[PDB]
Amino acid sequence: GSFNELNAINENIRDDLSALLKSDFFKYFRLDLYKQCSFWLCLNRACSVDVVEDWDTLPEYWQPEILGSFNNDTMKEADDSDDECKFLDQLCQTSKKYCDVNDFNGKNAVLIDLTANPERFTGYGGKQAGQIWSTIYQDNCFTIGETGESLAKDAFYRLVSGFHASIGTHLSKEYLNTKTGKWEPNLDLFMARIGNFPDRVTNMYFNYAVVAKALWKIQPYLPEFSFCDLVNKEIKNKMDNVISQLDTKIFNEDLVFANDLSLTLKDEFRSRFNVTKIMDCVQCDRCRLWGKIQTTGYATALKILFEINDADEFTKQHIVGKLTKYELIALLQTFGRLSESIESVNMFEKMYGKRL
Ligand SMILES: Cc1cc2nc3c(=O)[nH]c(=O)nc-3n(C[C@H](O)[C@@H](O)[C@@H](O)COP(=O)(O)OP(=O)(O)OC[C@H]3O[C@@H](n4cnc5c(N)ncnc54)[C@H](O)[C@@H]3O)c2cc1C
Ligand SMILES: *[C@H]1CC(=O)N(CC)C1=O
Repeated sequence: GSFNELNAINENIRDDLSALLKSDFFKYFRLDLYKQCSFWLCLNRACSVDVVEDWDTLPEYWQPEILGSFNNDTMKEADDSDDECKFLDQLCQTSKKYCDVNDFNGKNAVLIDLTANPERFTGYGGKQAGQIWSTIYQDNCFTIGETGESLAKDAFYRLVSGFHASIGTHLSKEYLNTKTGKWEPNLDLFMARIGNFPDRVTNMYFNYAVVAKALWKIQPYLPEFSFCDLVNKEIKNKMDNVISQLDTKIFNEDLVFANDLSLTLKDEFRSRFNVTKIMDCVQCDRCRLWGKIQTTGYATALKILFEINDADEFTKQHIVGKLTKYELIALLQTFGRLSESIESVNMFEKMYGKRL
């Protein structure tokens, strides 16, 4: 139903949002090169690759190991500057008067160029990918009795499903032609993973709205976090420009059941998203990267929607101001993946059409 509204909203914003995301302020993400998979899991390529291609047939430089690796030359040393670790509060000086101070405990953290490391088909899959998605869905268990118990599990599942579908949609749009050696849409794959499962398409639009509602809820309390940055002076404005075009009646609906969830159920829900931790179990480097960015994006969104819910102007202003640049980056980059996933659906529907 409301599908059309989000599509309208998304088309009016696709360009501005893509430009914003390529800015120096949003183009980099802090990622710990060392990973601690503490939840364990199949490790051999024999069970980590997708059957979609007959790999033994393709050239070496087209194997999942290369398709999913970073573009070496695309990651500067991090924590050499604590900019990403600072609060929006403290990016610019509001009046004449942090990676350690704010908890970024990364062994060997680095800044990866997301513009040079887009999410796309990598060939990752098999039992491993299956074991991971499986564990996330199976970790949808809250404290029984608690008010809004059911609702909490429905939202958790839906968010994960939309995240899952968004990736599937993505690897489908940006698929590799093992003959032309060109990246191009793969309608058949889209149809097999997302196309023929309405609920999965719905969940992406669910995630799209959840994240868009968060950006819209913080807009009024955003600190003037960029006027001082000589390079990124306009970023804050350019973000307001996007967020402002996001207003929709859909935001009236309590998407994450904030007004129906126990105050402890809300923390459990926040704790489940942990989902960000399993991401370190993802052996495909680019998948880990974007997985981590999106899970952090959702966890950020949940925090915003849950906390700002109880309101209190002083508090609201604090909640958004004490949000870290790292979180805002994750949040807006997650919105960027959703925006593109929604666009890709419309493309595939029109592609599925010309097929006749
Ligand atoms: C966090 C993470 C990030 C990843 N990132 C990338 C990436 O950038 N690029 C790339 O090539 N691959 C990526 N993958 C791999 C991808 O998600 C694969 O598992 C896939 O292409 C191989 O798909 P599959 O058919 O074996 O199953 P999937 O399609 O993962 O199958 C899992 C199962 O869950 C169900 N399922 C599928 N979609 C949904 C849904 N939306 N909601 C509820 N259930 C669903 C299916 O019925 C099936 O039983 C990632 C994996 C993980 C765990
Ligand atoms: C979480 C709670 C529970 O009992 N299960 C089944 C093993 C879960 O997935």
